[PDB]
Amino acid sequence: DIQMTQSPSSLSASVGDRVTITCRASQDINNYLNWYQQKPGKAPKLLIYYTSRLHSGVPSRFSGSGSGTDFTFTISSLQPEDIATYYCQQGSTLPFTFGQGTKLEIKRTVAAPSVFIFPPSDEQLKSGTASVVCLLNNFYPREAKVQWKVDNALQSGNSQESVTEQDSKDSTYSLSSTLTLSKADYEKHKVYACEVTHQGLSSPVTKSFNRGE
Amino acid sequence: EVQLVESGGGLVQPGGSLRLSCATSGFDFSRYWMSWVRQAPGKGLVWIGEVNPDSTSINYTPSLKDQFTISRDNAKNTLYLQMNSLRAEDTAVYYCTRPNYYAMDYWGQGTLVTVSSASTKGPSVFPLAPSGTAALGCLVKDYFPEPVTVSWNSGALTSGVHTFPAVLQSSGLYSLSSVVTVPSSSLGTQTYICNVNHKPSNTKVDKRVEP
Ligand code: NA
Repeated sequence: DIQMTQSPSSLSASVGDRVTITCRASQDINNYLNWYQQKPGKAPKLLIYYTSRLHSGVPSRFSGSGSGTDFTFTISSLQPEDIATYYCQQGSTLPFTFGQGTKLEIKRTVAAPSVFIFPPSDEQLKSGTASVVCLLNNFYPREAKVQWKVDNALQSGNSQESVTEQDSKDSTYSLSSTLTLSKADYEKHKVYACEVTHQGLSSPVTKSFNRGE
Repeated sequence: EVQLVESGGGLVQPGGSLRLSCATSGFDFSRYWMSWVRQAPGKGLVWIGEVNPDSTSINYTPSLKDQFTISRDNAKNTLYLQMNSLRAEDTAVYYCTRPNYYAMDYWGQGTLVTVSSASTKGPSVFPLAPSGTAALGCLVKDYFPEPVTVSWNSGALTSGVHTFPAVLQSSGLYSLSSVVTVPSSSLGTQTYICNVNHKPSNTKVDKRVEP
């Protein structure tokens, strides 16, 4: 089976940059080379077919070149909606095979997060569990520190974080931090707070609630 | 326009079997070759195989010929994937695709097949209530296997929506949250409902989120 190799495997670039990705085939595949774009959480989409032919409705900023064993995919001027993993695919011999993909990330200016805290719902409390959620919305860079505070004291409980992929419109991230406590433990404290540190924040931001209020 | 909708994904025990279906619309299915491609979580794309219109040519990637049998029903405009004696390495999102020109111009959204010895569990859905911009959401807790899909107001609300990747909890069950930012003046005015679908357990929940 023809082995397809892409380079770089990952890259960060800024809006407006010319971006070039390479694909190399283990044997000559003439011009039977296709490029796909896979946006976060979406299915791949055909961009280029037969090395250099733009598929219907694909922006003019995308182009392809090469022959035999070496191919290039170019974005003339990177746009925020271009955040994706790009794959080459040989269509010369069966089985059809893909390159391992090139993950394209965007570097942009610092954006501070908007912070929100959510108490556990009375519906969840009736079941015996309490999940407290802290949301850090639309920030950049990815690096952030979230600290849970219970009654103005540091809490060392079960907290898990989840981070979205970069947004296709503004290249920001969002993050959730969830503190899970039993209903019995949730009731041992009154003030629940999450404290956020990020490059865009001159001093830490705290969002809090009072249990029962 | 061309539409490809995969169904049948869920939990498969190791050594187990499952049939996937890809229902189509917007084209004369009987005139086209059809294919399957898979993608393991966080990995690359793997071509499984293809079937020609009258099913006289069925081609597979050699390494997967035992695990898969491709078929089609031109009368029902449906492509099938019979999965046989699955292994942990077969956990992936399975995409049906339409070849054209040797390129795959249309792809479905895919269906996730998880190969595991655990059991299926539907989620519990809870509101994340607020108190210029406000945030609200839904907590989708304790489910297995992945995935859950979340929409807001039956798809009418899309701007400002963030559905977080699921986290594996200490219990071995998944949990995720879906959030949306809205104008704070709309909190008393507009109704907010998250629509949660967990296809592996056939769980559908609509939860109204109020401040
Ligand atoms: Na934009």
